[PDB]
Amino acid sequence: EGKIDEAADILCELQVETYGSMEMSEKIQFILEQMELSILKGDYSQATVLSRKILKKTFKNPKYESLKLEYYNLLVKISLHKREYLEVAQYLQEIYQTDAIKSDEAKWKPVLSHIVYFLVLSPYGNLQNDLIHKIQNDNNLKKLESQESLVKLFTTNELMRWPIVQKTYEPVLNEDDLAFGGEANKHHWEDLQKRVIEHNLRVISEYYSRITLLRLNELLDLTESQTETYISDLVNQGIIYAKVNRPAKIVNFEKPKNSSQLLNEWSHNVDELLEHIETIGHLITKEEIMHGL
Amino acid sequence: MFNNHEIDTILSTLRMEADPSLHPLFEQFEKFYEEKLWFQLSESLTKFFDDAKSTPLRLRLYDNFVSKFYDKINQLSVVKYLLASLKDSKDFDESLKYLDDLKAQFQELDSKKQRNNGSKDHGDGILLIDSEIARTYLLKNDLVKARDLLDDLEKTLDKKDSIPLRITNSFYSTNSQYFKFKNDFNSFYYTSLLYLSTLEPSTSITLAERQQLAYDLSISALLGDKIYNFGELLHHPIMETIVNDSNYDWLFQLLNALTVGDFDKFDSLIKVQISKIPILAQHESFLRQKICLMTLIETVFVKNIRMLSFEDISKATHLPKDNVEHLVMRAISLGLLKGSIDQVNELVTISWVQPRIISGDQITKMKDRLVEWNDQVEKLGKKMEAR
Repeated sequence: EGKIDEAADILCELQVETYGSMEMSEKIQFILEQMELSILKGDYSQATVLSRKILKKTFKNPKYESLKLEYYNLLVKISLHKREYLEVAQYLQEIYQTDAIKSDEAKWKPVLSHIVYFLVLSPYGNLQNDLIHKIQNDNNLKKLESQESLVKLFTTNELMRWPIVQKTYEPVLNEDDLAFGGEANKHHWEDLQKRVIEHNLRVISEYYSRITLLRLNELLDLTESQTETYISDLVNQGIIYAKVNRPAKIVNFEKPKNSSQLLNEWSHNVDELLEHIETIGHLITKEEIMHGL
Repeated sequence: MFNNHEIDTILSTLRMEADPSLHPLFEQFEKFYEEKLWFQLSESLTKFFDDAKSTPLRLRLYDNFVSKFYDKINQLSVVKYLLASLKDSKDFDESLKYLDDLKAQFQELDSKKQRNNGSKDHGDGILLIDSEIARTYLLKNDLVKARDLLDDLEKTLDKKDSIPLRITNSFYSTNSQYFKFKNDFNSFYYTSLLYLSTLEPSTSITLAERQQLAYDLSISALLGDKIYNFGELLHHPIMETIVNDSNYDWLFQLLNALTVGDFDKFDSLIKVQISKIPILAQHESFLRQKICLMTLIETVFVKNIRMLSFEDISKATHLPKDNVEHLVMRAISLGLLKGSIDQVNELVTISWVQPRIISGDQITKMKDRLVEWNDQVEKLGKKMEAR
């Protein structure tokens, strides 16, 4: 009828009274109905409280694969208003185990794929590694092989990569409704873009000691105004630092800048000369004997 | 010719008296299969020179001679030959049928006597099934099925002492085949090198096997690299009496091609289609940087210092100004470098740390460097000594 508030009011009183008794299945069911109504109102915070309670409930229960899936469907929706890839990623990780023992590869492979791909939008690549390393995630599965190749591609990125990625894949770039609530096609573009832009700076710092800004604006393929901003936000967060020398249009990534490094680097250098002298000493002595022979 | 009946029968008699062991329908039957200049057996020690050299429909008869062979000779010979002979003979359907026959038992338990692996020695009963199920299954069927067979082949390698070596042979040949089966000429180049390395110094070889390995190495070495594209194949047997067949001219053609960097030369290196792969389409840039890097590394400063002109890297590699920018960009990613090239200052200032090619101009360079390292030390010493 459209009386959202009225249906919720009656559902809220019911579930609370029932709690702690009258079947584990029955109680979890009311909570799914409730979150569905809650999300439309704006009641994301009420939805988070409901989420804590159900999460304990699904754990208690043995034989609860249906219950866990149902919780997942509710959980992703609330994260869509907020924006955490960590919430969705973690509870799905606990669903991985349950999907190997109980279910077919038909249930398991769309979930695995969605989870990694969720992490691809996610702007920091440091989660991504963890999920990819996985023993049955590095062997076989077509989608598995597509994600791992992307994982190598980021390492090497010089950000002429992104349109290559954008065109080449279209499933595994727009695929939803298979272990997640979905997300706009247009939202996938937004996220992917930010993630690459950051990762180009991130590699660029290691590989090259200096780059000029004119070259860098061309590499990202981007306007200076934006580049200055993408860089500015990153350095400020302190995942990395870089420094700009504005009248030169040169970006320093810096280099060693302290005595403490240099003393230890020196004592290393000695340590390598020494080791060479002993390896050379025994090695040469050996050479000699077999000249003899 | 008489030589199969002659050699088998006399040696068969010599190493046990007669007792159901002579076999005149064996003697005639093998006689029928191979009386050319190749023979189907040559008994006992002779089984290390003649054993099946054509499709061996004598097989059911030989199962009753495996059931005599142990007391006509030894341990090793039985496990050594009869699995490989079907495989070389291209008797794939037949190989499977014999693996059902043998399965895992040929004298185990309180028969005692230490067990090795097949295709060299008397094996692991289980290890024959495991190794050859992978060898056969790969040829037949898909890559996803292959990854799964390799994981089992890996379990069996791990689960043993390394002592008979035969099992390790099984691992390299098995594993090499997956990289052939896909596209992975670089991964295959590493695996083929290992396969040859633990094949040659212990013998046990077969003209069929060394034909695959030398030709397979030649295709893989063009098809992918990481170290350098031909210096390593001059400390790296490509035709040093492994076999010279199948036009090993290509190796020498490659070094000339690598230096000039002509497209015409790339087609005339091997033959058109097999030069391209499609492997070489990604490959030419990687291969390209390899020739440039080595040539400069020896030449520019006798000491070896990490100073290069950007210009002289372009001039030497023979590529345009943007292109080299992209190629170097990939090259730092690949490592064996680090220390931090400044892409403004036009200073290729990356640290010295890579391996140096061959025993030739390594030695020239070492003498110069030695006189200098020594001289430096001697000055310090002298001054200290005096006061």
